[PDB]
Amino acid sequence: MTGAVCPGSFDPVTLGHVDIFERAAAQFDEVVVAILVNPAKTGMFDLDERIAMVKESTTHLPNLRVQVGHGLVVDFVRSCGMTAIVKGLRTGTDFEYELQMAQMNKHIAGVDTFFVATAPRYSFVSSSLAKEVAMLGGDVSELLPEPVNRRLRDRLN
Amino acid sequence: MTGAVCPGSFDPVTLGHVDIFERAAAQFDEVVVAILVNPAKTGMFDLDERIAMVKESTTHLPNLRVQVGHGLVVDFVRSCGMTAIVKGLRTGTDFEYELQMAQMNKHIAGVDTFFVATAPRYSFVSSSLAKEVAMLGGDVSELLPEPVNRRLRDRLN
Amino acid sequence: MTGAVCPGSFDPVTLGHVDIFERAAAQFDEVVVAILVNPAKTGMFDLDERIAMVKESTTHLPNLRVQVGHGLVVDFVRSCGMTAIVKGLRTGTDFEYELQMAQMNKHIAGVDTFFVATAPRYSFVSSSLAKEVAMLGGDVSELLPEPVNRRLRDRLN
Amino acid sequence: MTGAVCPGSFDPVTLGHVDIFERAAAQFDEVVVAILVNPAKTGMFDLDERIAMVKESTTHLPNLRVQVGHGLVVDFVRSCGMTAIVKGLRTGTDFEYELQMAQMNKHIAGVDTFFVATAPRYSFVSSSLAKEVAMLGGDVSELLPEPVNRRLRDRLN
Amino acid sequence: MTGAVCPGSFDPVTLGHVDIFERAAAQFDEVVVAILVNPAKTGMFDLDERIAMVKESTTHLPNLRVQVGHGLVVDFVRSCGMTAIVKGLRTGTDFEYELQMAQMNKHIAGVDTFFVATAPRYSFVSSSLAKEVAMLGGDVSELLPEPVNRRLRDRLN
Amino acid sequence: MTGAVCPGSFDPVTLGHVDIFERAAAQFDEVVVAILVNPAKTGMFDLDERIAMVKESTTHLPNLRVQVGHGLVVDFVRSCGMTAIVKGLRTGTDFEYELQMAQMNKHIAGVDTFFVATAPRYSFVSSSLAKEVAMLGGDVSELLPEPVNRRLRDRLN
Repeated sequence: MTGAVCPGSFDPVTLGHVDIFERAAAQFDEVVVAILVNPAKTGMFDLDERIAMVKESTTHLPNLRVQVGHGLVVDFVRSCGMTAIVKGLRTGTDFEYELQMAQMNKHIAGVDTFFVATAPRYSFVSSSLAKEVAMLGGDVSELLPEPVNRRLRDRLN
Repeated sequence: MTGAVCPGSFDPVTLGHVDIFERAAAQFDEVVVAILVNPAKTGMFDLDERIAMVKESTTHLPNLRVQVGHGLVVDFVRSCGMTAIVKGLRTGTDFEYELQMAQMNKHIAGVDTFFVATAPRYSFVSSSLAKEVAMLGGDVSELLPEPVNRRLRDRLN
Repeated sequence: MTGAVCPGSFDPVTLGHVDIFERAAAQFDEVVVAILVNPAKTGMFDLDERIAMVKESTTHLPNLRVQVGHGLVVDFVRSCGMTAIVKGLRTGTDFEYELQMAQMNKHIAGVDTFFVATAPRYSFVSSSLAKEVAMLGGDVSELLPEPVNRRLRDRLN
Repeated sequence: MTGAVCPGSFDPVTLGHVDIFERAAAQFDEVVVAILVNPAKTGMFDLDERIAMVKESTTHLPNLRVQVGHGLVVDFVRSCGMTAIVKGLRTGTDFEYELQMAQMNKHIAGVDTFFVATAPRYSFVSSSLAKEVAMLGGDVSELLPEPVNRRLRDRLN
Repeated sequence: MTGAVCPGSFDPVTLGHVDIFERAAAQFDEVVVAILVNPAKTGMFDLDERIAMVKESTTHLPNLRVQVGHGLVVDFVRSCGMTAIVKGLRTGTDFEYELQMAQMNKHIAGVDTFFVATAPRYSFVSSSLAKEVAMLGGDVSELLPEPVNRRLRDRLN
Repeated sequence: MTGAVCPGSFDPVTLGHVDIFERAAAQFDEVVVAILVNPAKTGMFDLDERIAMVKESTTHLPNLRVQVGHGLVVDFVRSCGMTAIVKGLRTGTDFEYELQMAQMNKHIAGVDTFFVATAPRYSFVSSSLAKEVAMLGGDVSELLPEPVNRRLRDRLN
């Protein structure tokens, strides 16, 4: 009956993301994780890998499903039969830009956006910083799900 | 099944508040508006009046109910059988303090807080500023529900 | 006697921009809209089109003129015989960077910068977001002047 | 023809304030400094003293006048025959609250608010902090006009 | 040779404070915790209790000492023979005000202020919020040192 | 015994940077300025020039040394035998991103980051803005050390 979409590029999914997925799943009947296609083909992990990593990291959430997103997030949301987006806040989130998009999204499609602060212990990880630190030899394994750590280790090896 | 609490002093409720109530009511099975008791007895409208104003302003939301809150918001939330708080963001919201409380609330009770930006047209009204402007002769009637405007006019007359 | 410059790339001009033009025109004897040349040739609309769109959108402001800007904004301002820049604030404005530039501009040329918040209804449109939403099929026509909507429709068709 | 109001409590006026007065005076035909009456009678300097200090500190600005303000700033502004307020930004300014008031002021009276960053050297002085530091023995004389320093010294002696 | 002062009211000291004390103690030869006297006599714990709680919570830091502060922080710092203040940042810190004071402190006494972010797990506790939550029955014992928890329990009992 | 690292690209070093170097040098036994290698080869000044400019600008600080940094800042810091990073704050600093990195750096290496506000007069210069203004003909010589001004003049001539 109720449903939320959690959109992002998830390249790769972090435990900050999983924290938000868990909170959405506890508060909405259904959650869809929408993985957005990388535009100018510039990510670390390809689409199939990103899907697998999210799936493997959310087996404990039976009301959550993973789908590839295309086009405007709001079009995806309304195609899911939902009218809510749930987005996490962390240290370094461009909140003003998130607010601009939220207001635009409301304006064009009537879709609401609910923001929720990620757990403090996961509040400083982002996909980009995690990748950059890992590529330079740093240990971010406590900030990422094990399905991601396995793949990250493989690529770096 | 799902439920959110919208806590505040609502002295008086504004159309910014009503906007948030509407969005919560559209996304959760049940919404409880929790009116917090004024501590050192310093408000404009007494408790009965604040309750009436919220009730009269939300007759179009059948899954919403109004209750007086006492003690920690999280205790109230869990007594409602819920684990979510929904709070609006407007211009002038002390967001950093809201974030601090959200993290504390999560820590002590496991209760999640979802923030949602109020509609732009209602983004600059707050109970305090509305009262201050009205007391000095300014017209804020477009920013408040008619049940509030009626009472505000009476008190000022 | 008094004069302000409103600089930007205006690719394309939005109703947020027009709101600021109107306020500048009401408060200064003369307003010059300075359209800055796109550096690495990467915009949607070419210079002639951007000029036309601003002109066509400001026919109701007889003390406003449109000019192409080159080089430092402050050099342009002082060449106009003015010493004031007027810039709008919206949701998503990089205000800290605007402040840095304002202080630098004051330092190098003695030119003052006055910031003014755009109307709430136009506070979430930006040229970039408007283009991105339009390219993906979203309706932003309420946020742009009709001379822009006409051209945007043509390019998308 | 053009005119701006610079409202505040000016208890006492600082060189940050004078910087803003100077910029307003350079960009508008007329400037009115509106000294707001202290509500619950809690300031350091009484109204006559605040007026004198502003007057004595602005003798070099012949298009500026000082007046006592009463009621809503916007009512004062429109009574001056103006529709613009000019406010300074410094370190510690509650900008979000200033923005809320600006949007409210626009809404109720159509009055525009222009914000301008104070000079870096005067960006950390405020009336409150200056008083608090002076009362505890600190030298803030470089941050205040000499007419204020004279009076501050007298009161502390 | 090197020395930093950590000033505050510490009513009571939290584990966020202790985190900052630890980092200061690791980076400076000597650290002085300066407990500021409560002005209008409005705290929860009296001076002797606040001193005891800080002392009892920092026995593992032999280069740290606790002293009562009086007057301007910068006067205290320079009386300690130091020229550095170390202050923690947490969620809800009024950073703009901290920056204003830092710039003022530099201006009047040449004293530098170094800010350091508290550990994420302790980033949402503040003395005020901890007291307010405890008074309303909430468990904040994981966020405060045991010497504080002992005293807090006693007062609440 | 105590030591801090001041990392950056310093392309070129500004007086804002030198201000921070001076404060670090006054508060720590040793300071290392770590010049990070430009990734995709895109700077104005090459590595040898950046080193020379920092050296020539810090001859008055005998406890400061300049080194080329490689890899994670925290790896460099710990290789210096230190556990502190000192970073300046100016107008336009992406503080939220600096905070994210600080928390990540603490997490992966136990290294503390101390932030210190640059002097107001140097608070609006950044390497990027200085270069952009200089390339367009503006005079930024008061914001940069003379060793930089000499080289900047040569390149522009």
